[PDB]
Amino acid sequence: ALSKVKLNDTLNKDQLLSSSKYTIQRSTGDSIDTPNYDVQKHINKLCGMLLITEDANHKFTGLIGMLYAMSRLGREDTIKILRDAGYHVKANGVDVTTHRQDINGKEMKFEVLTLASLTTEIQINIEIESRKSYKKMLKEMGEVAPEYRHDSPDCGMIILCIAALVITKLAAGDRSGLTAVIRRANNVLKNEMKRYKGLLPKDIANSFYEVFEKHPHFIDVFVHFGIAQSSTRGGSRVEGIFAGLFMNAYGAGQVMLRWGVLAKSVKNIMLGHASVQAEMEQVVEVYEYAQKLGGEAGFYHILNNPKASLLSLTQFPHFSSVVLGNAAGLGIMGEYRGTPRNQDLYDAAKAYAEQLKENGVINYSVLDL
Amino acid sequence: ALSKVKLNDTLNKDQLLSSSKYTIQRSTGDSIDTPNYDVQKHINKLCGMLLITEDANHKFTGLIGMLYAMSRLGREDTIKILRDAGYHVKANGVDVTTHRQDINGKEMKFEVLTLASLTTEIQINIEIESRKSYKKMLKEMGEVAPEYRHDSPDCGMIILCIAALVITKLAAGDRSGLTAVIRRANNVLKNEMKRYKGLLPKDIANSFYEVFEKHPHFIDVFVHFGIAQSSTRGGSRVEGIFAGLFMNAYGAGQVMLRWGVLAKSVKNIMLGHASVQAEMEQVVEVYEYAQKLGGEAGFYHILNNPKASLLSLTQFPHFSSVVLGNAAGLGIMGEYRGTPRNQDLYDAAKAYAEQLKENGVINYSVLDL
Amino acid sequence: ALSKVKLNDTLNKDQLLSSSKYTIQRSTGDSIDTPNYDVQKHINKLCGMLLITEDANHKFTGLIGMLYAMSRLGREDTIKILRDAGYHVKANGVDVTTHRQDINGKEMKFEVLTLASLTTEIQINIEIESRKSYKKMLKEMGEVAPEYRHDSPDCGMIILCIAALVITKLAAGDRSGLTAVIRRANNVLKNEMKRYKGLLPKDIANSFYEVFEKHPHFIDVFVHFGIAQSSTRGGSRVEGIFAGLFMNAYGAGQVMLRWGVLAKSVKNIMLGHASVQAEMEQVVEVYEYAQKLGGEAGFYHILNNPKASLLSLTQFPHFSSVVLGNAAGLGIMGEYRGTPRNQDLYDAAKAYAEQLKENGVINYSVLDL
Amino acid sequence: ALSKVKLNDTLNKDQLLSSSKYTIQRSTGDSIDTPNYDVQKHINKLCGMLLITEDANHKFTGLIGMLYAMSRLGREDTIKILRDAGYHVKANGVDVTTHRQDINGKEMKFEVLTLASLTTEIQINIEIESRKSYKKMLKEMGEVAPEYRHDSPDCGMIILCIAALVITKLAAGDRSGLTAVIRRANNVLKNEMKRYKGLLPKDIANSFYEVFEKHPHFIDVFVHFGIAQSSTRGGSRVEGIFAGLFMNAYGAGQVMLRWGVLAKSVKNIMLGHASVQAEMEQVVEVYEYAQKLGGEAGFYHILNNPKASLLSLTQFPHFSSVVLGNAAGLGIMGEYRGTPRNQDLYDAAKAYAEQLKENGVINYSVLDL
RNA sequence: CCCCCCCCCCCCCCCCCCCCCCCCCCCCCCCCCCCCCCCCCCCCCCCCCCCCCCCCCCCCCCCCCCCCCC
RNA sequence: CCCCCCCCCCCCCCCCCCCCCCCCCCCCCCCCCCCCCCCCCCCCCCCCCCCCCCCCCCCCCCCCCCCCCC
Repeated sequence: ALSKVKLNDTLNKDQLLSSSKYTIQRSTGDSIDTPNYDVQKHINKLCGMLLITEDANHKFTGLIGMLYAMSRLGREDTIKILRDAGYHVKANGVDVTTHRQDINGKEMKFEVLTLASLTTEIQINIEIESRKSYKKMLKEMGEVAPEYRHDSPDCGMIILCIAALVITKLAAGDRSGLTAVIRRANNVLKNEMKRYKGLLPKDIANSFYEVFEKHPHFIDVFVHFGIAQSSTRGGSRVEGIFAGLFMNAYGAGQVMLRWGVLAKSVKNIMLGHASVQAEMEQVVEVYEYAQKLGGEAGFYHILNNPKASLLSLTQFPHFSSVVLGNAAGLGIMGEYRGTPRNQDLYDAAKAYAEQLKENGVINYSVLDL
Repeated sequence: ALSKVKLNDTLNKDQLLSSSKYTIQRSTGDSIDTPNYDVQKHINKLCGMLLITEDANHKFTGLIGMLYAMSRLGREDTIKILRDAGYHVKANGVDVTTHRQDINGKEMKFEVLTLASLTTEIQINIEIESRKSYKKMLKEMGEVAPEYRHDSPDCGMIILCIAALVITKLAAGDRSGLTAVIRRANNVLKNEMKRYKGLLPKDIANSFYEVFEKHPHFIDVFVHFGIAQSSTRGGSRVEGIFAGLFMNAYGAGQVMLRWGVLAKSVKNIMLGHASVQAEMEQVVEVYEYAQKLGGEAGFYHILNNPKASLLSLTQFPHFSSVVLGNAAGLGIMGEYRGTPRNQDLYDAAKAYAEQLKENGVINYSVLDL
Repeated sequence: ALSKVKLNDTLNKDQLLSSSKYTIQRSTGDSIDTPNYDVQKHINKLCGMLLITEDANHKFTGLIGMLYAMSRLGREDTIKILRDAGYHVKANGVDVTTHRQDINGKEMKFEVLTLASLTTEIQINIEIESRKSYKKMLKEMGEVAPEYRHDSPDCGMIILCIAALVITKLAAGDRSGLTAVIRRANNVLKNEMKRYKGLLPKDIANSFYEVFEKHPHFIDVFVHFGIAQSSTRGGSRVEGIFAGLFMNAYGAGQVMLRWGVLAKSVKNIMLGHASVQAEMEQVVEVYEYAQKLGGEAGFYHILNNPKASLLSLTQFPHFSSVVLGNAAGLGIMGEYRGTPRNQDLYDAAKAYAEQLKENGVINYSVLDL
Repeated sequence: ALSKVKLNDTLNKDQLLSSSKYTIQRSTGDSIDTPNYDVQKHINKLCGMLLITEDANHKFTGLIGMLYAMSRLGREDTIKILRDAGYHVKANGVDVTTHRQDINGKEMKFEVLTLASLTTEIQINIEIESRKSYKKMLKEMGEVAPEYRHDSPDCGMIILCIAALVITKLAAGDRSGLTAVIRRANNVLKNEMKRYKGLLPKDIANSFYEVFEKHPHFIDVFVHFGIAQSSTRGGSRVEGIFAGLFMNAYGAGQVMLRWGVLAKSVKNIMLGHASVQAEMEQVVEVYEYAQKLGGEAGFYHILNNPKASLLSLTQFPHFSSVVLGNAAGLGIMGEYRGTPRNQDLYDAAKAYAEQLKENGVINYSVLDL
């Protein structure tokens, strides 16, 4: 029977990758600092001092946000995440200590952290800039409120909201989503961009881009922190904003699956073409694979999971071209920089999707009605 | 088959969030006072003294109501709630002690509580104001009744009724439901607003708004206290009022689901439009998700649960516009400040819902009858 | 039942027009000459003399061709045709006689016809021109053949072939099909355009246009002559050419019916639009009417039959626009000067018909396959 | 319903042509000789004298064969045929008479016919040539047999066999089938081409071509004579040869119908193409029309019947191209000078028909087997 | 990003039952005859036949993926 | 009372055909036998029986219809 001349390549590749009986273990290189719940207050203080500092220097904001996320997770869970990701990690204990230095010819008390990645001078200078900006702004408006201070419990979570936007745009492969990050961080968080002098979305976004590029394990740590944070029973409104912006990253890098479901929903006719119907077997194969994967598959491209390539639909040029055409016809493709590889099917689907709005729907009374 | 080109994104996101294998643990900052059953009588006395004090100062009423709720729960359950919500809490023991001070040049006996959040001066001044207001009102009417006193066992529960109204309106994101809270606290509790001189709904509502804004864990504590209180076998009539006002908050922030069920019930025709039928698959997805969640989902938006965004229907502009139009046509939309994002479907549904009252119903004898 | 809210207007109009119990009888004005079988040879001689005359004057060729057709029909059938068409006719007997005149100072014998419409001078001058052209061409090539002479039995039928082309293009309402007539008379009849010096398609076509414009009863006579000629058991090859060119006129003025059948055959999707399906009832009404009429309906527009307007499809703007779009997309519309009255449906159908050639066909596996 | 958007143009045209209520009547011009059964022996004698005359002059053989056919039919049936064909005929009586002339200075008795088309000198000279050729051949071989004489009763029927071959090739429109006529008259009738000195196929074929070109009514007369001859109960072997060669002309000019039936029989796949299936409705229309016509339709193109154009299949370019391709692939198209108007379908069908011989047949186990 | 409206609940009437009535009552041990069963003939098998025998390595192309908005 | 609007229609391209091909061809009479058919016994019926039988007139009331608008 010709019906059994078939090969389930996607499922077989998945079974090969999921049934490996040997494991690799990478070496991060530089030692990882693992803060615990103890220093969460101090890291939040540092984030607040960065936020209240106008004309601020955000060169180290990405690392400080990563430290805050790791302190929220806790040392045990951070270590367990790093092992489960397949890393050899030098767990570095983080504890708070005092440092005494004379600036302006006056003895001064600073409370800093033992971070191998972040030197004492940097934290001291962050405090100095924050203090003098606070002095100037207190002079210019008289009395402060808990709104204008580093002691707010959500100062770190605003920085992590910026990180969540960066994560949403990470799947583009470079810093091309920086403009989108800035635009969305101006739409969202506009009250904060009033309230905090140093909340500069572009600088923080660039810092997080840099830290994610240099340390790929921080992407894994941040994704699992975002999943753990989104699994809480509740929280403040800033944590709700972070959860909403983080789940905006679900399915990033897999827009074609959603647009294919959309093209099925609007019932585009060019799904009835000969070549599309030729590829439909493996297309349904891919969709069933995505469903069997389920929730974990939504962050494959952000995490650079090796099995991300199994979810691709560009390996079916005709179906992909029809899907892109339908997306462009419905007016939702935007600046999507993926290009069709069957221009004719793309144009036909685009035209039909455009007439799907002036000419509402097409019946199929043809053929017996 | 084109029927298997589908993705269950809502369910996959829920499974991802519910199957997390790492947890975060937040730090509240300031220490939490955890009163036990021992001081419930004293906290109720404090609430009664606040209530019988005319021209009262309600700056601290929200914290005192929170303390009363936590004392009703007990220290064990309050601590367990705070852990289950994912908080690091400094459990502060609350016990009663005496303080002696000379006011009016006379030695005076006061019995106060060891609360870190509430200083002794504040409790002393509350007692002073209550005592002199009691003296003045006793002078002006001769003899008091158990109706006019702080020893009533429901004085704290009236304050918690005001808190329940504030909770009902918390999902609006700000203090825009203050007018509704005042109106409902005048409709309900009018006998009390006679009986208690200091029962000022606006001041207590503002105090509870402030305490819920500053301490997001108090929202969790109060919601679980309200659920535990509503699980009792019975109580007084004020506790019944509190239970009725608290379950008025169930489903807050999710009005569109109820209005969609309503639009299905009145059988609005614009549910048969092309785009609405395109979105119906994911709409049924969302409704099945809400049902699988069940009872716990009714307080997701009040608690700022991260999975609250999964219940949204505004991600389907056509269905949402039809639902808003049907609600506006039936005359129940009120001042709902959500706006349609398909004006045409909104207007069509509104018009049909309006003719659903003069022109009772429409048969579908068209097509074969 | 809403299914019986229907009116069969086309069929009712046809029954009203076909069941009239009173008749009109028009008056042609000028007397009609009715030649019989006797003078068929002489009229064919006259046509041959016109054909062999180079640089000829074809002012009277249309009338002579009409006389030849009427002589082929016979006087009885010509009279019966004129009565059945509803005309009052002065039947004029045509017989041959001799006329003697002196040209070049020499007595000369001419044999002419008693035609009221055609004077003796005209026939004499036709003979003179033919004779001297024959003399010149005999001088220039030495000896003639039966190919180069007026005695050929098909000289009149060539002129009637030109008349048949003019009839094919008569439905345009004016002399706009003259170029098409000339082009087709050059493609066909090229051997004759060699063989006959005076076979000028444009002059003969203009003469036939003039005679059909002045005498509308000659259109009826010629159409019924063409039907009678095409009902013969056989004939020469020129008669076969005439029959082929005459049946090319069948269905002239009713191209939209054929193009609608074509759009049904290529299964254009825009036949499934809402408005097209609204009009489909009356469209099927018109097609059933055309079929009930049958063969006689193919010459309604040429004859200016009053019931020609009942076969129109432009009374359904959406279906007509779809049909024109399908015709233009398939590349067969040419210079058809009818214009769509629904531009959107026209463009949509044109686009789909164009993709019907690169993208062969579209299956309807959508909806359950 | 879209299924009733249809027009039966072929059948409607046939009904229009078959239901004409007026008739034309052509004039042959020159008078028709109508021999009766009386002079059949003399006309057969003339044909035999032409046949036994070596190096003969066949300028008049076509007319003599026509006279023999008309004498076999009889005067009554010849006249009735000419009327039924729609001709005005001057019936000329043919009778035998004697003419006396002195050749070689000697009185000589000749018995000739009163034929207006054939002068006495021609018959006399035919007899002279036959007599002297007979004398020379009798001298050269001594004694004659009934094989070598003009008195054989089939001498006229051999000439009519040559006429039958010419009729088979008449549908080509010119004298392009002359080579085929000569080849078939050499294959058949080779014993006669031994036996008769003047049986020159090319000269007789040219004479019959000429007479059929000049007198189109002789084609009708000969076709009906051949039908009447083929309706006899029996005859000689030469009459059987004539019947076989005459029914070889049945269906001449309609090869595409037979080749389409053939392409259906060999089950060519390109009959499943989209455009072919578009045209299949009108193709089946044409085939049903041909079957309804039946036997009379086999001589439409030979007789130049006006309804011959209704049997054409070239009005369906795709089906015609597939049919020509299948014919060329099977190796039976020969020098058929009709050309495809869809080269692609022609080539595809030709290729499949070629692989129909090395690769016997193709099953359709594809799709469920 | 999400969200945004309105809304305490309840309210009536109401005991139920009520009579009459013990049940049973007759007749009737069961069985009973005749009959042992079996009975013949018959070892089974018997031939022919080892099996195998050809041809044949397989492979060979192209291809990172992603990119929108929220 | 009813009615009340708008609206001529048409418009393109296109003669058709074209090849090959006589048919047939062998063998063959059929039949063949046997056979008359029938054959017996037998009349049928047979009794009893007239049928019917009573009671019974039927009916009984009320009630014109209609009414608007168009």
